[PDB]
Amino acid sequence: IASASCTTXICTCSCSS
Repeated sequence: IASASCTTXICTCSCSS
């Protein structure tokens, strides 16, 4: 349901580093 960079259906994924 949350994180950064890491799913395919809700909306987060990745984005830096």
